[PDB]
Amino acid sequence: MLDKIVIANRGEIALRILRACKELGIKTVAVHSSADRDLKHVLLADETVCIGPAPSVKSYLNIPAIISAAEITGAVAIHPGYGFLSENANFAEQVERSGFIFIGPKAETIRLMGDKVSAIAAMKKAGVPCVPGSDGPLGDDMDKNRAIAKRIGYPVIIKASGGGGGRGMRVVRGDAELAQSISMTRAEAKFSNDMVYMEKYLENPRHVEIQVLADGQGNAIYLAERDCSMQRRHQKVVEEAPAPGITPELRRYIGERCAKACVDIGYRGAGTFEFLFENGEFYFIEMNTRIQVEHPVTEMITGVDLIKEQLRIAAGQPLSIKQEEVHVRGHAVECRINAEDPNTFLPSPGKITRFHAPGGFGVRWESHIYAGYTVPPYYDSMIGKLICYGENRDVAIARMKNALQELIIDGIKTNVDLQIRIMNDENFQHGGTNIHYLEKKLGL
Ligand SMILES: Nc1ncnc2c1ncn2[C@@H]1O[C@H](COP(=O)(O)OP(=O)(O)NP(=O)(O)O)[C@@H](O)[C@H]1O
Ligand SMILES: [Mg+2]
Repeated sequence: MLDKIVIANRGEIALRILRACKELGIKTVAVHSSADRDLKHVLLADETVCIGPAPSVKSYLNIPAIISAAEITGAVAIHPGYGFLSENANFAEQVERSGFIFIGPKAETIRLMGDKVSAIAAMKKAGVPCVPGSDGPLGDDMDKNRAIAKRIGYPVIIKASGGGGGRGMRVVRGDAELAQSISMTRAEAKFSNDMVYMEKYLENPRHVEIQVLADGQGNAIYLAERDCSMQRRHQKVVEEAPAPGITPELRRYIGERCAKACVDIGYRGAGTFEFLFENGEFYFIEMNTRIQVEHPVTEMITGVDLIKEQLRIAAGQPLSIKQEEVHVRGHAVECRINAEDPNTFLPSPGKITRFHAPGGFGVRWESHIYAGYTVPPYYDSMIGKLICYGENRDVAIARMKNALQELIIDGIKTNVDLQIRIMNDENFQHGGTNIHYLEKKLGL
C-alpha cells in the first residue's frame, strides 16, 4: 500500500482519486491553485498545499511546485489524473528522478505513444490494426506524396504528429488540394513540431476505444470497450459501455490485440486504445496513456475499480485480475455535465445557488460541486459526470433520463437540457450513431 500520495489535479477526477485513496487507507495531499481552495476534494483531503495562482502554468502544470509539495509532505507517489501533466513525459521523468512513484506509464512509453507517427509504428508492429497511411513522415516531394495518396486511396487526411484537440489536420479529397493541405498543416501545426503524416480518411466511423490495465511486469488485461461517438468539436459529450453492435467475438479479437500491444511496449498502469470503427473494422488512431474521463462506464459493466487498480500497480503489485474474471455485464451511459451556455458552448462560471443530485439504483454521480460552490472562470467547463447503469442499454438510458430530470444545478448555465435531448434522440435510442451525428443534429 502507498502511504501517501499527491493528487496532481482538480475537480471531479481529483475527488474520484481521493475516494479511491480513502478506501485503501492511503493518505492524501491535495495540491491546488489559489482559485481552488473550496474544491470538495481539497476540503476532504488529509493535507492541502496551495501550489500557486489560478493560471495553470504556475499551478497544475507547475512541475517544481508539485514535486516540492510531494517533498514537503513526504508523499511516496503522485497521481496526475487526466489532462494537465498526465501525458507529459518530462513530468513523469522528473517525478521518478526526484524519488516519487509516478502513477502512470514510464516516460519512454508516454513519448512513444505521445507522438502519433511513432505510436502508429509501434501499434503496426504489435499487430494492432491501424489506419492505412504513409507509415512515416511526409517530405515535400509532391510526386511521392501523390503516390502515397493513390496507394491509400482518396479521401485522405493530413495529420500533425504533435497534433491535438481537433487541431492540426486537413482532409484532402483529391490531388489538387494535396500540396497546399500538406504545407499549411505543416505550418499551422508549427505545436512547434512541423512533422505531418497521411492517413486514409474514414467518412462515417464510430469512436470505439479499448480500456486496458497492465502491471509493467508482463501482465495485461482489457476491460471491454466504450463508444464515445457523440461529440462536438471533437470533444466527447456522451460515452457508453459496451459499444452497441460489438459482439463478444469482435470484443475478444480487438481486446487481445490491445493487451498484447501493452506487453510489447512494456505498458504500465491504466490506458486506452482509441479506434475509429467502420464497416465492422477497427482502425487505431491514438493511445491515451492515462486514466480517461469516461472510465466510470467501464467500471459499472466490469465491477473493476480502475483508480484502485492504478494505485495497486503503482505500489508494484502484479495484476490479480485474470482476463477470465473480467465479464461484461449490463450497460452504462455517461453524460458529461458542463458549466457552459449550451448555445454558445463557451464556459459559464458563477455561484451555484441550488444543487440537487440524482439518486436510485444504478445511478452514479461524479462531481465536486455543491450548493454555494462557485465555479471559477479559469479551467475546463466540465463540472461533473452522470453515469447510469442498467441490466441492458434500454434500462441505462431510461435511468439516465430519470436522473437528468432530478439533477438541479441553478445559478449557472449547464448542458443538462441538451443531455436530455440526446437521451430522447431516436437515433441514439437505436444506437450506433457515428462521430458526426451530434453536430448534424444540432446544426454545427
Ligand atoms: N483517419 C481519420 N479519418 C476520419 N477522421 C479522423 C481520422 N483521424 C482523425 N480524425 C478525426 O479527428 C478526431 C479526433 O481528434 P482529436 O482527439 O480532437 O485531436 P488529435 O488527437 O489531434 N486527432 P486523433 O489522432 O484522431 O485523436 C476523430 O474523432 C476524427 O473526427
Ligand atoms: Mg496522446
